[PDB]
Amino acid sequence: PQVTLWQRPLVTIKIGGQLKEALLDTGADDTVLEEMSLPGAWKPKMIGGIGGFIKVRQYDQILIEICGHKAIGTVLVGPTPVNIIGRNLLTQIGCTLNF
Amino acid sequence: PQVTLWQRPLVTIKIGGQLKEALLDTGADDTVLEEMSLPGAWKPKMIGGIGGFIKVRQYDQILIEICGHKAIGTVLVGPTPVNIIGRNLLTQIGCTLNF
Ligand SMILES: CC[C@H](NC(=O)C[C@H](O)[C@H](CC(C)C)NC(=O)[C@@H](NC(=O)[C@H](Cc1cccc2ccccc12)NC(C)=O)C(C)C)C(=O)N[C@@H](Cc1cccc2ccccc12)C(N)=O
Repeated sequence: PQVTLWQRPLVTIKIGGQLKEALLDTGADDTVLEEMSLPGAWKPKMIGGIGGFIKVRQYDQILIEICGHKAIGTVLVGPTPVNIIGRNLLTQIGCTLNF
Repeated sequence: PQVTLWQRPLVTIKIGGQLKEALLDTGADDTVLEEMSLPGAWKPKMIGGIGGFIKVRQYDQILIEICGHKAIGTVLVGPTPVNIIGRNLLTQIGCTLNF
């Protein structure tokens, strides 16, 4: 689909058997999700934002269904205020910016 | 144009006589630019990011040319690491997201 921007661009995602709502974010180089129940071996990382830098756990090869479309990649779990779908998975679902 | 997201979606903007480069950010409700001399008066505002908050100066009715398209709107100035075009200006240039 085509999404206009009068409202935040939120989509329903399925990850780890759980259902969440997440923001399509062209300004995020990576994907970061609120703290959640995920299996496996993860590793520290820190990513910067507007209000400062935050501490996160990187999980690789994580399957995500975004707007019921499949993608496999790296997901970061941490204290973000919102679930964010970043460019690393937007390219995989073939998403483009158009004006 | 059609912007794919393999690299950051950067664009040339003209604001207050000066040329800068800014990020098209569907994850930002508002447009926040780096400190710069902006002709005028302003009301205070604070926005939230990934690292927490920030204190910024809000200017209204500022003309901006984004990739050659003109838009008039509210612009925030302050502590951001990158100039960001947020959804208040992305809807005025006709920008949509497609997948
Ligand atoms: C800027 C306004 C704000 N939006 C936002 O902050 C969301 C916006 O897409 C931001 C822009 C970024 C460019 C500042 N995207 C990101 O922060 C992403 N960072 C990167 O991609 C960085 C960039 C980055 C690159 C290089 C150096 C950096 C140094 C410091 C910081 C970032 C840096 N790379 C990394 C690896 O760390 C995260 C998702 C990985 C917004 O709309 N705020 C609202 C709503 C709101 C409230 C509270 C928390 C929010 C969290 C996210 C989105 C919206 C949020 C408001 N009214 O205050």
